[PDB]
Amino acid sequence: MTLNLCVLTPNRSIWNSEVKEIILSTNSGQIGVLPNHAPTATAVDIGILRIRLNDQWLTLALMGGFARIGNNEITILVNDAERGSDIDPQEAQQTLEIAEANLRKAEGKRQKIEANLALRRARTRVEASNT
Amino acid sequence: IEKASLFDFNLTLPIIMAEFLFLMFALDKIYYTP
Amino acid sequence: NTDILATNLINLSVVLGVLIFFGKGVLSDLLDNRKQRILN
Amino acid sequence: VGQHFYWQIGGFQIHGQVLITSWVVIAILLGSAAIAVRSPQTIPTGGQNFFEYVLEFIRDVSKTQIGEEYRPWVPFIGTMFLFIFVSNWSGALLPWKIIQLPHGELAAPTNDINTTVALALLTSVAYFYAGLTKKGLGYFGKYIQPTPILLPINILEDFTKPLSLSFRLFGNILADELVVVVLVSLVPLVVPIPVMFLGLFTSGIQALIFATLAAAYIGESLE
Amino acid sequence: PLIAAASVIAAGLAVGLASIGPGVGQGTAAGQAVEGIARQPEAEGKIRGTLLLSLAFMEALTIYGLVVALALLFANPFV
Amino acid sequence: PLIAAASVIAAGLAVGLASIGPGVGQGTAAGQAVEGIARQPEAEGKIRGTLLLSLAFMEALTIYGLVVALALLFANPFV
Amino acid sequence: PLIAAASVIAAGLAVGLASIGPGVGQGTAAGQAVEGIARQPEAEGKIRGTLLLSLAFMEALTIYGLVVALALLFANPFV
Amino acid sequence: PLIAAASVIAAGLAVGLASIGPGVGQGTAAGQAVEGIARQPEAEGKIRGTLLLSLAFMEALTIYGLVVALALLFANPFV
Amino acid sequence: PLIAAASVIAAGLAVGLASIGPGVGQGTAAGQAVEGIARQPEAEGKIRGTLLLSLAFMEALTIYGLVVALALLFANPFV
Amino acid sequence: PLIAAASVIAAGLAVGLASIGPGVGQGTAAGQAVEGIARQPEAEGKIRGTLLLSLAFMEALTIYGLVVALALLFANPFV
Amino acid sequence: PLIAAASVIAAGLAVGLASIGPGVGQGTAAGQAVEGIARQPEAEGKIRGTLLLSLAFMEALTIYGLVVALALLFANPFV
Amino acid sequence: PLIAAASVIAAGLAVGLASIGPGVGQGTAAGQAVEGIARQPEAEGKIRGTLLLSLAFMEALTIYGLVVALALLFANPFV
Amino acid sequence: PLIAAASVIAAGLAVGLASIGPGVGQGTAAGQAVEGIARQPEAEGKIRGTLLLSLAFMEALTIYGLVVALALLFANPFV
Amino acid sequence: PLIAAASVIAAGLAVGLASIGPGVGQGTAAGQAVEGIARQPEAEGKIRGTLLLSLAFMEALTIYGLVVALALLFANPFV
Amino acid sequence: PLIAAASVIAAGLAVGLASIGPGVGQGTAAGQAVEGIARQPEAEGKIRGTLLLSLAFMEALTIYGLVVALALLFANPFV
Amino acid sequence: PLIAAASVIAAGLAVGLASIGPGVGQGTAAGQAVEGIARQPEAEGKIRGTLLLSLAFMEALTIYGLVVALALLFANPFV
Amino acid sequence: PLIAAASVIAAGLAVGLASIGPGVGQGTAAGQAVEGIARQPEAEGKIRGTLLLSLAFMEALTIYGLVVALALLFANPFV
Amino acid sequence: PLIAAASVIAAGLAVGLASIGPGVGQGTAAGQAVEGIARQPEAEGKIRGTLLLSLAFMEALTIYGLVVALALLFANPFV
Repeated sequence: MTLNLCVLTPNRSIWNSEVKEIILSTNSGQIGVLPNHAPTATAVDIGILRIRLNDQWLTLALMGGFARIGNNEITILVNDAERGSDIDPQEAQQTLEIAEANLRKAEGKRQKIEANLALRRARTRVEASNT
Repeated sequence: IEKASLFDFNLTLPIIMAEFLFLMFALDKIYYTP
Repeated sequence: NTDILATNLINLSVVLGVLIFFGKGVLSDLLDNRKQRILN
Repeated sequence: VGQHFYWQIGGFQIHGQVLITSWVVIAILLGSAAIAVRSPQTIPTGGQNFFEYVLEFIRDVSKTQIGEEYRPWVPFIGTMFLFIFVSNWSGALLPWKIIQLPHGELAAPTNDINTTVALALLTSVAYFYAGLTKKGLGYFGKYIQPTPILLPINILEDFTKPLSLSFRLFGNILADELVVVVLVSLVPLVVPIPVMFLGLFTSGIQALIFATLAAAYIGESLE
Repeated sequence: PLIAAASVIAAGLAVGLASIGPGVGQGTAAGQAVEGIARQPEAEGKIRGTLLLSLAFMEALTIYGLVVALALLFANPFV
Repeated sequence: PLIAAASVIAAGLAVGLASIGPGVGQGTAAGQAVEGIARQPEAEGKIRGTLLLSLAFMEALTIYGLVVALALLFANPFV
Repeated sequence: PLIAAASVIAAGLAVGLASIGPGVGQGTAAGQAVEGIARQPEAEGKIRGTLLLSLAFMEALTIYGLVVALALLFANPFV
Repeated sequence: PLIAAASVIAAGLAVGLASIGPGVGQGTAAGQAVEGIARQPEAEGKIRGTLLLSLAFMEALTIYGLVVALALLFANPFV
Repeated sequence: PLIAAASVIAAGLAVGLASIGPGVGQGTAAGQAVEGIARQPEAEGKIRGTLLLSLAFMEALTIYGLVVALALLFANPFV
Repeated sequence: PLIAAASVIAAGLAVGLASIGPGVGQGTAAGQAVEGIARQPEAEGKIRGTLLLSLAFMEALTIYGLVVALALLFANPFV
Repeated sequence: PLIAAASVIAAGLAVGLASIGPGVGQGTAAGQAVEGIARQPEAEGKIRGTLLLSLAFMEALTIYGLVVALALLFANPFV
Repeated sequence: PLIAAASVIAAGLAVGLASIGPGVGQGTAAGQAVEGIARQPEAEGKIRGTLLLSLAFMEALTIYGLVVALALLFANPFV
Repeated sequence: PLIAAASVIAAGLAVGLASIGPGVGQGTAAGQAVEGIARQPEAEGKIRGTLLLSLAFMEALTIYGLVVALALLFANPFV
Repeated sequence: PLIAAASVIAAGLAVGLASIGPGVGQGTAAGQAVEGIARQPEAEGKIRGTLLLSLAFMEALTIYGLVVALALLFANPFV
Repeated sequence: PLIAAASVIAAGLAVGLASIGPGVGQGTAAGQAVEGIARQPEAEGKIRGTLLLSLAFMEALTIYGLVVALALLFANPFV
Repeated sequence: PLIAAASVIAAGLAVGLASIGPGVGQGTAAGQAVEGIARQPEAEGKIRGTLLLSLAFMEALTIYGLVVALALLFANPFV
Repeated sequence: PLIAAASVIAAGLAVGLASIGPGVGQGTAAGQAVEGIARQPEAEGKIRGTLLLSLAFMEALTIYGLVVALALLFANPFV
Repeated sequence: PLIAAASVIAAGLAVGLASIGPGVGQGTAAGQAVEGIARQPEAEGKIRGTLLLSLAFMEALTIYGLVVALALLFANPFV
């Protein structure tokens, strides 16, 4: 009746229920999907995944990876992913503040690699707590 | 009778500015505020 | 004075008709959907 | 065929056709809108849905282009849409080649420059009114902020914003009516009606692109 | 004389030149509209309502060149 | 005289250049259309309803050039 | 004479020459508008709200050549 | 005289120019048709049924340049 | 005499030439502006505020040709 | 006189101009027709049946310039 | 005479020629500027500060053509 | 006289112009024929059979222009 | 006379032509500069210091043509 | 007289024009022949057999324009 | 006389033409330089040492057309 | 007389035009031959064997234009 | 007389025309040379040693046009 | 007379035209030759050996245009 979608982390598969509308961020920036979408292999950004099924629509933050799509099937391989409701809302924004100071104290390449990668992991974690 | 001679800046610019501002105030009182 | 001739208004006819009918269609589709939304 | 006019004398010469054509638009705007505001209802009845969906559309192109303070400028942009939307739809749909004035045609109020450069000045005052009310009277958006040597670029941008917005609206309505004028001389009306439907399509859009861009200069002046 | 010979050449330049912009335009627009249908068929009606939306604008560019070419031949004020 | 010689040169340029814009245009619009059928062949009828409808707009750009070029020869008001 | 013969040629070029930019532009702007609807079909009203606003700026470029081309034929100050 | 001399030049420009748009147009339509058969050979009849119709529209753009170029020489009304 | 004939040709050139650069530009500038909307629809108003501000510069390039083409006709100091 | 000299120059342009549209078209169509065989050598007989017909439509565009230019020389009704 | 007739054609060319350069340039520059917003809207204040400054360099190219073009009509030292 | 001088310029144009369309066509046809061999060298005989057949069509486009160009010099019915 | 007529047409080509080359160039330079800010906004002052210096070289190419066009009019040694 | 002067101009146009297509064509055929060798150097004997056999066709397109260019000078039947 | 009228046109064609090659050339050089800085910003002293040196060479191509164009006017040996 | 002046112009067009096709061809072949060296430096002896052989074919397209252009000057049969 | 008038025009075409090929050339040469530095900055002396030797060749193309254009002005043997 | 005035224009057309083909050629050769050093600097002598040899083939195209252009001026057999 539609496309089915699976979002699978390196130990746990999160989604396996049929939905009609997703809109994934990517390294380009934004891609909308409806069924009968031509098979395409993209890379996915460390950001939110807004999903619209029948009545209610919700966002599951994912921490970047690979999204290929086929004959009405979207497998998304992402190295960490959390649902946007199952993150508690303010508590991510405390952890965002733990990252925002940690880039101010970032020095050298490896602390500017690690903070800025984890900041964007954390800054796109709070944006699911509000969405 | 005469030829075309458009690009006329006659007094129809103040006439149509007047009739447009009349339309904006009357249409305000009937449609927008109500 | 009125200038009666069947080389202008006839065409206006067809397209006005078409326009009117389909406008009716779409307005029913888009005004009744807004009415059901406000009633919802 | 005919691009001329007859003038009416009140000490100066003014176009007879423009005033007359415009009046019908004024009577069809106030005459049809004020028949639905006589007895409103909580749940909108038949006929009030269309005038509400227009008003909810004007709030869209005001709020997106201006911002949080769209709500004073709604009756201005609501006029600059509807006075230009109905003026173009009167030209294609109202049969006015049956009526014969002894000197000129009657198609649209916007066929002369006198309407279109007036509407380009009524929207030019509006972003100088919004530009001099909210910001300071001393210095406003023409002040040379990024670089001091951008002065002749920004002085000339003052002239091009009413002028390009006028000849856009002036030309495409004068073009659309002339295609109706020319093709009738060649063939009866059964052939030019797809071309008129291509024209009536862009006749309402150039009104929409007016009021969208007219609000877009308001939000630039408020910044 | 010279006027009817000059008006008739610009009737061919008005129409011929006008057609050139649209052919290139309605190739890239209608080409990436059918490729878009293949990628997402479910969105056929969202594409046809945006294609014939925009093919009507590029058909309107050539129809300016047609009617001016008809104004030089038929509704010609000069001859 | 010179009118019949200038009306017949522009009859070539009317359709001489009419073909140029659309031909290039009907190539890339039909080119990505057949790539579209070869990608997802279940969406063929969603493509031929869009391809044949969009090749009709570009055929109309050239039939405008043919109407003028046949107007200069047959229904010529100057000769 | 020569004035009406020169005014009637440039009215064919102003219209024809001006139309080339819009035809070429209104296809690339309409090409990547339908290609964007194929990606995320939810954003169609977000795209048609910009596409009609984009194609009318390019409808304004052709029409400036047609404001001139009707001023050369009909509101001609020289003949 | 001049009338047959100006007619015969534009019988060469009408036909010659007409070939240019389609010659390039029928290439990129056939090019991404045969490339598409390499990707999905099982969808050939959907491709030939589309290409033989797509090449038929672009054949029509140049045959308009022959209808004039036969009319300038053989059914020439001016001579 | 010749000056009215020379000025009326250049008004077809000033507008015609000017229309070409922008038509090509406003298609590529707005075409990638609509593609940017379909990538990130949450930034539509961020795009339109940059697009319509930058389309006003390309519209200013064409309108400088309309300033000249009307100054060659109406405010002409030479005839 | 002038009739033969104008008929013999247009026999050059018609044959000469015609080669350009097809020359580029029969290249990019047949160029991907060979690359398509290297991708799927099992589908050669599907490709040559599609290529040789599509080249024949592009061979027919040049043959129209030949039939005209041979009619300008041999079966010339003007001289 | 011929002095004012040559100066009135050249004014047309200068404004006309200038637009083609910056017209294509301000479409590629503003085109990738808005596509750059969709990658990262956080630097929109960094994009618009560089875009509006760089368009003023391309706007200065055409306005150099207009300082000459107004000096052929208005401040013309040869007439 | 003038007829032999007009025939002898057109001989040059027919051959000169004819070389241009195919030259670029046989480049892309042979260019992707050799790149196809590097992709899968065991498909050589399918490639050389498809290259040399399709190059025979593009060699026919120039030899049509040469048959006309030799007929202007040698088998000229007008001199 | 002829000297004043030729010195004024070349003033239209000196700057009309000069605007064409730089304008295209400053679009590719600014277009990938503002895309570069989107790629890494942390080097905006590194981008703007290179862009505004490199746009100054392309602006100096048109200012060379503006020197000549303002040499043919005002400080003309031939009149 | 005139015939020897018109024949000697077209010998520079027959050859000059003819060489343009092949020079462009033999570049892209050879460039993707050497890009193919770097992809798989074991197939040089399949590439040099395919390149030189297909460069011989594009060599023949200029030698056709040289046959005419030598026929106008040396074996000229008109003088 | 005729010498100074012909010299002054080439003074506009020299720098008018000279501006076109370098401006386009300079733009790409600075275009991939600044996008190169956005890839690796610590290489800016290496990039600006290569850009500002190579921009002097494309500047030197234009100053060759400017030294000639000033020599046609000021240090002109023929007048 | 005129024959010496007509032969000497075609000596420049024959050589000038001939250089253009090859330059664009000897650049795309050489650039992808040196890029092929950087991909796999072991096959320089196979790349230089294919490049210098194919640069000799594109050199042969220009030396055809130098045979004719010197034959118009040195072994000119008409003067 | 006519000789010094025709010599002084071609010095504008020589130097002016000559600059166009190299300007585009040095831009795409130094364009990828700087992007080469942005990938591997340790090879700057290998890149600057290769670029500046190859920019001297494209300097040598344009300096050939200057040598002829100075030979038409200064070492002009015909006057 | 006419001979020395027509020889001197072709001395500017020979060099102007000749420079253009190679300029794009030596740019795309040196463009990808320095991209090639960035991928593998250990093949610098393999790249600079092939580049400086292949840039000498493109030096030979425009030096043939200067062999003719100096022969028209200095060793001119016609005056």
